[PDB]
Amino acid sequence: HSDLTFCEIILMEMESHDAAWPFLEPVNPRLVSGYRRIIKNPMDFSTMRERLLRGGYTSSEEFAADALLVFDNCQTFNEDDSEVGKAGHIMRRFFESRWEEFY
Ligand SMILES: CCC(=O)c1c[nH]c(C(=O)OC)c1
Repeated sequence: HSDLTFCEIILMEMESHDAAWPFLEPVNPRLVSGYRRIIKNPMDFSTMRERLLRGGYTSSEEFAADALLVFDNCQTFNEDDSEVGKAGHIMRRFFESRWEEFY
């Protein structure tokens, strides 16, 4: 559980990141046309936060799966040169970097 301690570390670092603004809260399908249709399994940092505090992560691979899901959804719905897309690539590279330099 140096595992789940690190998950707390990297989640907090992601939550406080400059490019984290599109992923702090769940996407509002009422405000974003087509998101409900295109993204099957929505995921964000607050949802990951809620599950983490309540100990809902069996292990670190489950945590990583949700994090990558956030960035997979981002690249699926948003253009790479869009403001959200650009922020997503920064966050995705940040996660993979910090995650790997530990594991
Ligand atoms: C219309 C705004 C929009 O397309 C959008 C807002 N948030 C996202 C998103 O995918 O953030 C995760 C897309």
